[PDB]
Amino acid sequence: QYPIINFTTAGATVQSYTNFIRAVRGRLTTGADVRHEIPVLPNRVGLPINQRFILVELSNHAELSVTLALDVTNAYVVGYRAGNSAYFFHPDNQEDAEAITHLFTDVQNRYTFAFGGNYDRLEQLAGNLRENIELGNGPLEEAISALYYYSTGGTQLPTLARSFIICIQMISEAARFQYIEGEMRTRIRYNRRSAPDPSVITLENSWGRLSTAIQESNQGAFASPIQLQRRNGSKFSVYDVSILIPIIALMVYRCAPPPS
Amino acid sequence: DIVMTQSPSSLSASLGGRVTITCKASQDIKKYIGWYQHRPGKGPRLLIHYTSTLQPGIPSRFSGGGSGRDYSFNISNLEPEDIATYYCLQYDHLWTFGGGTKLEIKRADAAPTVSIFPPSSEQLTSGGASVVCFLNNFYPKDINVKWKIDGSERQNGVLNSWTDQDSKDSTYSMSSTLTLTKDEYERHNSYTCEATSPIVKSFNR
Amino acid sequence: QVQLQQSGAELMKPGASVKISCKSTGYTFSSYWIEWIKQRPGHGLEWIGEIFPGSGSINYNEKFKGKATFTADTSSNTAYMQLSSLTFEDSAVYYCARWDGNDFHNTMDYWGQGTSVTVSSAKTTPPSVYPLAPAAQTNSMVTLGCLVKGYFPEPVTVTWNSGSLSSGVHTFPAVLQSDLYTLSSSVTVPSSPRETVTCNVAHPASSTKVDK
Amino acid sequence: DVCMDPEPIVRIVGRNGLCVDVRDGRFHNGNAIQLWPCKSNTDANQLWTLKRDNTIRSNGKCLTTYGYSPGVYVMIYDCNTAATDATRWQIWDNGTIINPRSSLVLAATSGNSGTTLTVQTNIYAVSQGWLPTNNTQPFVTTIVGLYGLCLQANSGQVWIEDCSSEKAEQQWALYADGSIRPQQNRDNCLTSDSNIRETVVKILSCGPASSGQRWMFKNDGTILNLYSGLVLDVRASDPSLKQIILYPLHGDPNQIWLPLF
Repeated sequence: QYPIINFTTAGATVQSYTNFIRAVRGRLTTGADVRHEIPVLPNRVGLPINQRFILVELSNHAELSVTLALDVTNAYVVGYRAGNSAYFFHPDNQEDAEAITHLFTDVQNRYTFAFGGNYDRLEQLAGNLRENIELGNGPLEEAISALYYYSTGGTQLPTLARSFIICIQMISEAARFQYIEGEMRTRIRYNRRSAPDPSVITLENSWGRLSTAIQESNQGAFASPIQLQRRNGSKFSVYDVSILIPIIALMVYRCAPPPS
Repeated sequence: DIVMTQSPSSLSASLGGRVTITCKASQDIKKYIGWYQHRPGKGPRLLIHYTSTLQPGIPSRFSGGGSGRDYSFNISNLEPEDIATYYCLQYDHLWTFGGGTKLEIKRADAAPTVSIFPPSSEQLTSGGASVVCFLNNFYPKDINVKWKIDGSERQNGVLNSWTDQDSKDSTYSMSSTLTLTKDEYERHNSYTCEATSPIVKSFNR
Repeated sequence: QVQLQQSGAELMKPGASVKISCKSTGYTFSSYWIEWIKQRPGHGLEWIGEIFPGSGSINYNEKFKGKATFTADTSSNTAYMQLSSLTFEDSAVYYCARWDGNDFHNTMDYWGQGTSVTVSSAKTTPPSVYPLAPAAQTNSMVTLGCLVKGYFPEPVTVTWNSGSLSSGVHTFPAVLQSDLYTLSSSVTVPSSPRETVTCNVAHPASSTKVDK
Repeated sequence: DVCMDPEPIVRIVGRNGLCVDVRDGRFHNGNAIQLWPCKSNTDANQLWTLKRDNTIRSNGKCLTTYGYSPGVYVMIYDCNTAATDATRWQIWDNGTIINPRSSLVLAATSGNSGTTLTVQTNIYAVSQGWLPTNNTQPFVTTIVGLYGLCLQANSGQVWIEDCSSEKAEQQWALYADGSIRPQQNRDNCLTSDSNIRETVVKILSCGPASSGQRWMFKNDGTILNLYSGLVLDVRASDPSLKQIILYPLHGDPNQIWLPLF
């Protein structure tokens, strides 16, 4: 029923991952809502549920397959399926709990965690911050095992939470920021696995504050600056969208354009 | 009583070339002729004495020659600093200066950079009003300046002043001033000076 | 190191007499001749005469035998030429030149800066100095100007910021309106200043230095 | 909902990293606007309020073009005294500030400090690029392109080499005028020529500040020369050629870049 984008970690090259993220974006937004040359995801208000979600299928080496569910409005993972079991994060409202009811109708059992999908809860469960959790082809291939084997009670919860941290950053956050897509692309080439730098972490914390500053901008100028970080984490202030255009690929809908 | 006929009266050559100045005497001065270089503002500068003996400190590109009543004076490998007025001076009997020869360096043609200035309010208090127009760093010297008030040409009350040729970039300069009374000044609006497509720089008030 | 400093520009009414000095500051004054050369704006160079200090020797042109008189002051190394009963045709620039007459192959050597002698019945009037304020001027650098109008006699020295910077400065020859002089001067400075620029006009004949 | 745009008090940086500045801090009708080094304090001659009526105001007065022809100068002026569309300005996403009536662009036709601003025909030159920010300094990054290797230049030629963060020959200062200048000598610019396909991009001085030295980082990952319409291209996807050419857009990996801050 829902659209599905497939990806494998087995022969994962630079081109195979680039085509994957570019295919995730093409199914996330129509591209008609473009503000300052940065596409915008559809608005949450008037979305039929037949266009509310997309499915991401992760299948690593050793036959293991898992299927994530992503919300079109914010490109975030809302849950996953493994064979006959389905798991979802605790929704932050009653309306979105109804949209979850329409995901994974084939499963035998529906499980809803007591924790949400935000990082502050996931990092506490995993016992590590994002700065101490490595990413790349390696960690993703291991995360697929932790999600799949969790149904049989074979993976620890900290391992599962960290695995959620891996999949969200390499799939969701890479579709939002082509800068993060390039970071993972740098890790797949040279086959290195690295934890994210302060540059990636601060961008993940700012996706909400960046989309508001860009959509609510006077011809691209910000009302109030946004503080970022570099590799060193020495921080710099952004006052205009011009430098963020090669950085942000998707934006959450905050408003409609004015008639102009 | 000896007469020195220096010819020509003026010259015009380019950098690197050589010029020749002829001095014709009324009688045999027996090679006792000198050659001087006079830049405006400076005092004349001795170049050669006794026909060909060059002055200590002068480049070798200057040279003289002649005997009896006919003498010549060369300047090879011309430079921009050679702009002056050259004279011959006999000293066989008393003294006699030549007519002179004003030298011009020929460079590439250049258009003037025009600038115009409204009359100062301090001048308006004195009852007068003079609008100034500059034409700086052009070539050749021949330029027509045309004043315009409300579009109509004005030819009376104009004073022109040409500078000597610059000894470095071989350019000239000009300042034309239009002198009008203050009441006649404020009876009209726009002011314009055109340089002869002409070059135009104007102010409005 | 051979300098002949001549006296400054002299203004004198028609019929009066003027004395032009010429100091030597580089050699033994009594051993060399002092020549006197007249230059009109359209007459080239005329020889007036020569005076030999240490002796009393004088040679006249015969053209100036009733006009010019040369004296000498070996106690001060200054030579003098006195032009008497000045006509309007005496208005010229006069030079003193050194002649080493030790052997007849030498000609006139070092010349002075010249002394401008103006013979007119006009009265000395100071110049009304005006600033030429220009903001709608590019060429990577701005050009200012100063106007020196209605003065007599010549000359007026125009400098900017008391001697700096003449990259730069274009001072134009004065024009005579019979008998009032006017001249203009402009300066080109980079676009960043204006940090302050004013011109200095100096009319020594009227003793007026206008800082505007 | 509906987006309400604000009126942020923001400086305007441009050619050679110089701020849009009211000359000598005088605010009478007619005084021109000049290039000037960016101050660190609160002098209103460099702080501009980006108003909602498409007017750029400092201390109350408005940024106003003297006319609608190239190249008359741009001056400070009263908003209610000047023509209501001689004070109108649009700020484009590619650093272009254009007057809608004249269709002319705010330009700095000279790189020296104190250069009077004018309006010129839009050629997307470095002299015509601007950026509303309070950032006095440009953004210093390495540029990573094909095969994860870094853009690098040694005095003359630019190419791509192994991304060793140590070199500082791979450090680039992204100036507010759209120019890409190496961190070593910030007087040199990433310069293109003739707007012809397969032209080797070189490293020349930012003296002319022409169209060809101005670049824009795009969303698809390309570095576009706005005037020519072509993008930076690693010739034949062969880094061993030491040639970065200017080629039309296709989106292949040789045209994809990323500024790793």
